[PDB]
Order: sequence, then C-alpha cells, then structure tokens
Amino acid sequence: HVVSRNAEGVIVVDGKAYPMAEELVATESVIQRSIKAVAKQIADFYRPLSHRDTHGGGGVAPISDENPLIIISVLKGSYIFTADMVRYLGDYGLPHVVDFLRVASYNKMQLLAETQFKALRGKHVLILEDIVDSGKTLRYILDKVQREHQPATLKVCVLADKPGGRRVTMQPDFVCLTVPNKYVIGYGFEVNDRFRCFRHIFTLRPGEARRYPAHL
Amino acid sequence: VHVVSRNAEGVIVVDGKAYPMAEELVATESVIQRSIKAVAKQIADFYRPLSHRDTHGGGGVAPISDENPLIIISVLKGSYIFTADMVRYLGDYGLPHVVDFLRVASQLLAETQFKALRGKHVLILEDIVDSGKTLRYILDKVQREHQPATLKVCVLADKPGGRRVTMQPDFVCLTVPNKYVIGYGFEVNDRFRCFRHIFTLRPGEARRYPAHL
Ligand SMILES: O=c1[nH]cnc2c(CN[C@@H](CO)CCP(=O)(O)O)c[nH]c12
Ligand SMILES: O=c1[nH]cnc2c(CN[C@@H](CO)CCP(=O)(O)O)c[nH]c12
Repeated sequence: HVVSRNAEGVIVVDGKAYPMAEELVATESVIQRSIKAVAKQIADFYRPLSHRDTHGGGGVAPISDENPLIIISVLKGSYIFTADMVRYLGDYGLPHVVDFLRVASYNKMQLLAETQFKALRGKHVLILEDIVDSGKTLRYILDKVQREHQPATLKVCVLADKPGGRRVTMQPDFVCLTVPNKYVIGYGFEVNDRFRCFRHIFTLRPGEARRYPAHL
Repeated sequence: VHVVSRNAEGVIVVDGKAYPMAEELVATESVIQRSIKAVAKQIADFYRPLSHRDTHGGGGVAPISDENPLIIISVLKGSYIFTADMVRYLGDYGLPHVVDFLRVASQLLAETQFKALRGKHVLILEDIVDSGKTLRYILDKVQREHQPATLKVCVLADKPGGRRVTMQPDFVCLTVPNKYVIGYGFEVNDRFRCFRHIFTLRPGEARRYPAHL
C-alpha cells in the first residue's frame, strides 16, 4: 500500500482520497494480518477443549463439527470482521457456528435483535464485537448472555481496543488491533452507516461526525 | 492457482484441505471473488447515474451520493459473507451505499431498522435463488412497507433448474448445478459457511447435524 497526503492535505491510500479522515490507523494488509494472528490464538485456545454434547445427547465431547464452538457476532459493526475471521478460523481448522445479536443505547442499553440459538447451556461461547471503548456495551452483552444462556465459558474477541475510553472494567480475551483515543471509521466502523466498506481504518476529522444528520 | 486433487479415501482436497462432505467442487475462491467483483462493477455502473428522493436536503430528487446513498437490504443469516465482500468491491468502484438487514428463517425473525426508504432505489443482496419463493416473499414485503422508487435483487448464486415460481434476479454472480451447495456462506445447520470454495453436498448429508443449536 501507499499512504500519503495530496496537495489539499487529504490522506490518499492506493490512489483513493479520504477527505473525512484525520489519520490512517491501519491498512487492509495490517488489519488482515492482525485478524489471522488472532484466529490462530482462538483456534489454539479452543481446539483442545470439550463441552456439552447436544449431537449424541451424551454428557461432554470435544469441540467438533458435531459440537462446534458457539460464536455470537454483534451486528452491525462486526459483520465484515466476522466474515473475514470465520474464514481464518476455518483455515486453522476450528469447528464453529455463528449467530447474531444487536444492542443499542437510549445512555442505557436495550437489545434490538435476539440470537436464535436455544441450546447454549454448558457450551463454550465466544462474542465477536467491533470495538471496546467505554466497556459498557460488552458489560451489558456478557451479563445478558451469561444469565440467559448459562454457557460453560464466555469470552470476547474485539477487532479494536480503544484503551483510553474505558469507564467500566473490560479487557477482551482476544484483541486484533489497538486504536487511538479518537472516533475510528472504516472496515465496519461508520458515521450514519457511511464509510463501513473502507478496507482501511482511519480516525475521523471532528467536524465530520454530524455530516449526515437525516435518519435512514 | 488452486490445487484440486483426491486423496486415497476418494475425498476432494483443495490446497491441502480435505472436504469429506463434498461430492464435487463448483467454484474456487479465486473464481468466486472474480465473479462478485465483476457484478460489483455492473451494479456501480448501473446505479451511479440515477437519482431518487432527497432526504439529506429534504427534497425533491437528487443523485445517488454519500448524502442520499443506494439502500442495500442484506438477507440474514445466509448473505452476510457475500455482503461483506460485495460492499468492499462496491466501495472500490465508488458506489455510495448503506446496508440494513432483514432476517428470515425456515417466518420474519428480524425487521429492517431503516425508516426513510420511500422513493429510494433499494437493492436486495441474497445468497441464492432456487425455488424463487423466499425472494417473492421479501420483494412483496419490502415494496409494501417501504414504497421504494425501484427494487432490484442481486444473488451470489442462481440455481435455474430449481424454480417453482417466477423469479429472475437483476444481478447474478454465479450459476450453480441443480444440487445442494455448501461453502462460502452456504451451510448444513450452520456448518460449512466458512469454506472459501463452493461444493455440492454428498447426498443424504443434509441430515448430518439433526440437533437444534
Ligand atoms: O470509535 C468508534 N468508531 C465507531 N463507533 C464507536 C462506538 C459505538 N459503538 C459501540 C460498539 O459497537 C461502543 C462500545 P462501548 O460501549 O464499549 O463504548 C464507540 N466508539 C466508536
Ligand atoms: O443449494 C442450497 N444450499 C444451501 N441452502 C439452500 C436453500 C435454502 N435457502 C434459501 C435462501 O437462502 C433458498 C432460496 P429459494 O426460496 O429460492 O428456494 C436452497 N437451496 C440451497
């Protein structure tokens, strides 16, 4: 990749201008290498574990295509990250299945979309989330999944950790990238759904946060 | 280049990985990605000249733009990997767009959250058209509830031999054999979605994982 600024001071990555960006955080190559390295850590961690056997009604059995790792992906920010991560988990041979939940704030938390999996009791569950910032969203999701599904173990993998944003204790078990204490965009991160399709992650110019006020 | 072979057990091996649940290979990752990117170029070429209701400036009609993007509705859970790949190609070709999701199951499980689609160009992204029944259901629902200016469909896969009702998507990335496909988003009880290639499933293996997740 080539990262530079044009004559207007605008960041250009591979010939493409990003006038909404303050700084580049990570190119696609760095992001993908970071995700694949975490996929290897996740596969190495879960491959030797056993949990409730729901395929044979038996007691306990190794993680397998019969009894896969349960992954709950948090929409919408995690969908692109999850699509890439599952393919790397497959490269490393980790048996797994994915369902989705969505949460939002009104700030207080509320579930927008429930998972449809119904047999998570005694299973290993991994949450895939886009970013840990204040820690409030993941505190809410972990408490809810833990009490409603009663999994054997519950862990979190984030694409991004913004360390300085913490207001409640939260350190995901797996972290692909560390980002600056700024609003990030690209690769699933957005402003009113814009910028999600970027292959790179950037910080946002402060004046751009209210650029698209109209609800979709 | 991909290496495709069979081991002593007669099992298909792609790049050193065995697929004992597969009958035949349909498409490698390289072929799939080339086909998605080609359709992304067609979708961007078709929509970038169009105009629709202006909700950024209130009214009236304005070009597709980051202010008034193309509205994409992705069908969960089957289309999520295809969508993640397609939106990045659409970005490559400079098509302004935003994505919302609907979830269907075999009933509507999750509704769209977008509320200002009236007079907007809307594109549905779906994994496969086989019998045509799922898309006939989604199209009627989206038209009635959102009143879009235009409603089109892009599928990763068309199985033309499976039709039971009339359904011709506007954009088609790949044609598949009249067989149950697995891989690249396609699954048996959520298994096989993460494969980078599309295969046909060995007969009778659709019952391999009977327990509900
Ligand atoms: O930097 C960012 N870029 C784009 N969006 C966000 C958000 C909001 N989203 C949720 C997680 O989806 C916050 C998790 P928390 O409660 O831990 O703050 C915080 N920071 C950013
Ligand atoms: O070949 C296949 N492999 C994996 N799954 C399927 C499905 C079921 N899914 C829906 C849409 O996701 C079918 C669309 P339709 O209503 O037109 O029949 C049909 N064929 C296959």
